[PDB]
Amino acid sequence: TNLCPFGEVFNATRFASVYAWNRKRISNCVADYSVLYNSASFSTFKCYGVSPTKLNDLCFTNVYADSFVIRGDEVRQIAPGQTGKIADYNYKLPDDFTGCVIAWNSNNLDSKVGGNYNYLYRLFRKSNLKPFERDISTEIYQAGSTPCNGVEGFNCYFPLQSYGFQPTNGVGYQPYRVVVLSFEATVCG
Amino acid sequence: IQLTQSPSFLSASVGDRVTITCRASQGISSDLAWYQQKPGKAPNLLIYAASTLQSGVPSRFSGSGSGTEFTLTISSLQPEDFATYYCQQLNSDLYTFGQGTKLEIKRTVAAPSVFIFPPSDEQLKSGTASVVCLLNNFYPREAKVQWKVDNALQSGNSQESVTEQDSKDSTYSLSSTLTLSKADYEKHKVYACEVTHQGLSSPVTKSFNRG
Amino acid sequence: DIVMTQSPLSLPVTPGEPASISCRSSQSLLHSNGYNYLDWYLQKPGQSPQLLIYLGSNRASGVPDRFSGSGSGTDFTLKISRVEAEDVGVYYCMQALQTPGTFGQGTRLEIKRTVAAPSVFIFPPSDEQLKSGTASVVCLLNNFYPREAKVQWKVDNALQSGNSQESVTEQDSKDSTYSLSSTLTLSKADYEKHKVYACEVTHQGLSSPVTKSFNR
Amino acid sequence: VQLLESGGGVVQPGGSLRLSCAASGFAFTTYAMNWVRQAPGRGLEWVSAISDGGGSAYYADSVKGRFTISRDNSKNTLYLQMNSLRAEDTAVYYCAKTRGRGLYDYVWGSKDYWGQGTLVTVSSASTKGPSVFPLAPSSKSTSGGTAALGCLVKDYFPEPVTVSWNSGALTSGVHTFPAVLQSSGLYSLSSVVTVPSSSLGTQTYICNVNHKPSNTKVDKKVEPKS
Amino acid sequence: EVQLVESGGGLIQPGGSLRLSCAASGIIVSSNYMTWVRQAPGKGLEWVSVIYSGGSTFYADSVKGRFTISRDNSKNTLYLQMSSLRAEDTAVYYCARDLGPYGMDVWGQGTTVTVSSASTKGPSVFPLAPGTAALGCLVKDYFPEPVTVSWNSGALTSGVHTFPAVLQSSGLYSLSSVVTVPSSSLGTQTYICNVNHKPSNTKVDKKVEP
Repeated sequence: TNLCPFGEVFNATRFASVYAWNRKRISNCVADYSVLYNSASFSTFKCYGVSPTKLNDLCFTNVYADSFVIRGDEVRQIAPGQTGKIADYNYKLPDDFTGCVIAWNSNNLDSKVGGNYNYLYRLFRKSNLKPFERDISTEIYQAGSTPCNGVEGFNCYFPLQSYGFQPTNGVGYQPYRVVVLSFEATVCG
Repeated sequence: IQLTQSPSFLSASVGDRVTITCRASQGISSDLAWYQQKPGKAPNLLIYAASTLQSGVPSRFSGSGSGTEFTLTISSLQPEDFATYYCQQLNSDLYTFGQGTKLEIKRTVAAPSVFIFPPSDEQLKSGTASVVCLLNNFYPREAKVQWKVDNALQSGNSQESVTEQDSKDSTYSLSSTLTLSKADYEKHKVYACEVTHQGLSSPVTKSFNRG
Repeated sequence: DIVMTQSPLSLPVTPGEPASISCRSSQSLLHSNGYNYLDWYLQKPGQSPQLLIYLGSNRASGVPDRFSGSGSGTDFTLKISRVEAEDVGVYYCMQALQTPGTFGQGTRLEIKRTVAAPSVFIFPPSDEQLKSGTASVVCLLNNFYPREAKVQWKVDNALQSGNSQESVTEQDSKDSTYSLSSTLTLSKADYEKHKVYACEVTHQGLSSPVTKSFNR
Repeated sequence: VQLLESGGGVVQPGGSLRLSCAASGFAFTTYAMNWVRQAPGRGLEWVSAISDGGGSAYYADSVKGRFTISRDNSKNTLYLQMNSLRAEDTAVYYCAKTRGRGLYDYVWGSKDYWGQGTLVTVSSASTKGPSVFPLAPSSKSTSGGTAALGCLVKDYFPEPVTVSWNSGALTSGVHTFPAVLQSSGLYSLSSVVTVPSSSLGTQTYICNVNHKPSNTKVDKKVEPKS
Repeated sequence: EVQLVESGGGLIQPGGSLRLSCAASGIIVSSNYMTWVRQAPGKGLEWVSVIYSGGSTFYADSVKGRFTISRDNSKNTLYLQMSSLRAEDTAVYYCARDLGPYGMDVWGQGTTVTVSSASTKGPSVFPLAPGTAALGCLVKDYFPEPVTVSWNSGALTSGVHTFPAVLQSSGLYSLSSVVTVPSSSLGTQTYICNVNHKPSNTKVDKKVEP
């Protein structure tokens, strides 16, 4: 009877840090998948199953819209088979991903004079994430042999670090809102 | 991203305030570190996150900066503070450094002490003879060294080596090595090392005679 | 509440010498995991407290290496290997274990220097303050050491007892000197009935007390 | 790293105010925050702490009920609401961030960076901007010598008063004196400065007195007499 | 307590291969970002390689396809496998623990990789014979670097000056170590310079008489 509400996740006022990424489910609607592809307001619009056109020529069991902010330079890691700090410890697409990644520069909203420190990424983790895993732990990370006994200090690091989004940042270091669409019948073209 | 430091070389006296800068080409927020490298040693971290002092580093070091202009200040220079200093972009997947700034300690003028050493006979059995001139504990860094065999200025057969600054009186040392075969070493008698330097009102010469 | 007592409360020191301040707590502060929950704060004149030492002996970020903390359980020591003029201030210990955070009384670190005589200055009232009815003569003692001095107000050679107020600065962080002011507050009526206002000042850096005066 | 504090002034006894602390340059959402207070010339006493995302809050028993501490992580701001205020709650109020984020780095513990401080006074009020009077340069010559000039800031309430000289360009030589309370409950302080006796003719010496709790910014040139 | 100790560098023929070790203590290698950084003679610092705690590995373009970074957790050691070596891979190599926003805080003492065709030659060590007097030790014609020079096995370190090695036309190195002594020491004390050249496993002690 009505549109899938992509205005809820795309034009949302606040976005989530990558370590604690948000995920919306999308059911029982129809989604015009070419008012996103023909927008032109998106720096990035890659898909990994089949085409943004034949996608709205199909129905699916359910659709996922994951959202988060990262550095523009890290968007190359939101893709199957990548590595790096974001794909390993924060948000991991599976090797067989069928969906679309969308990204736009957000330097007007998410950057601040003096640095915007509310966006965080996970810097320290002993081992890689599984695909579509969310880790929101803040347990002190033990980098040496001695246990930390719950005290931040040497070899005893808080695992989350801040992107200090300042406006004067070079564009590869500016904030990028990202949305990932997953496809696995409730919504169609 | 490319990191440019200035000056590349710099000289200051014990007690001066000293400031080095690092220009970033795109804008890196506060993601900048400073390292000191003493000659022959590995780098030690001084500052991280543009202004934070690393545990153990003395408080006369300090950083300020954000964006593309970073400054490293040594508020009161020490004799042991001659080193090379590097900036580094943090959170950079290339781990980019600056080209380095060499800092030298400026000091009052000190005249060299000269010494000259005939070749060892242990060496002359092999057919090459090395005559060695030593200039010791002077400042500023360079002086002219002139070799004279008999009384004929040599040219193109000597090599110099300088040390790094001494870590508390900040002076230098130098060795000139004159090189010839045993054959020519024995054609002449008077070997001389004439030294010109800023602390010397006139050149001093040091001689010896084969035998 | 844990009780913190420091000793001493007044630490006079010469630059280049060491200083040391002892704290004692009524309850043991050892281990919430193996560490001592003792902190040392310094408060320079006019500034907010800054952290020096945390968890007993850890130097805070940017604190000079000349600062050091030691001790365990109940008896703790802050040591300044070489005092500098810029260290003048009040030093507090604090426990960081149990819920009511409690500090010590504080240790006022005063800096010892060579005896310096004040420069004295005397100021007549504003006229616009006489368009009000009250007159304030003001005497200024500038850049002296030590803090021990008194100034005597004389009007027509007749010493004054109940008009003066005094204010002192705190020890300068560069020179290590003090300055003080003394304000005689009279009425336009009785200010204008007199001719010569003297400010007589006695300090350890003079045998003859200095006297500054103006005639109306 | 900055902790800039807002609010503060007078409030009639038994009443209510709310202090604000706006943090910049650090994670903030990951750190615990405290409030500490100092009564004039009395030493520090801790007041309250709040954890990382609200949730846990602590208080000294002397204030449990009237004082409530909160924060808004989106706006990077810490807060302290006060009620049933006395004359024993008149003090300078410091926000401070705690040093570590480990469990066992207790939210009330080591305090890493402290804010400037905002003074909250509590009494049956009087809120008057001061009278500024010149202190006329004490000359000996004008070829050379040193001269002292300054500003009497007379009769004000509450505290504080700030004094700058040539708006901030003049700082060496300056001595602003600690305020005194007189027979009336009004305050009075003097600021003075020393300058070359010869420069009284070439540079204009103005003191910028800014008692902001009565919006009283005044700029009095101070000139000689004879 | 916390240290990185490297080894494995030396002389190596071009197109050949060599493996450096970085033993750690205190730091757990598998739980950190470990990097390799190198410094060519007289030049700046160049990042080589990094290995994430979770496994990922990254390389500078100048090194891709010839170097491999890895670790043995059972010995807490980091390795750099270098194959197909070039003359611009001659450098001191450092390992260093990287901490992101905090920088590289712990460094090894470095190990020197010299890529060359030339043959190891051990030095000849002739003496420089003699108020203050000067005496010294001339370490001639060796390859490659470094020669170490001490004096009475460390019992003498004051007034000692050991100049950096100069390259000669032959393509061998030479340096001299010199010391100042009181003139009256000559006929009471004994002066012995101790030259170790680990690459040719040569050690020489030489007495220096007037």
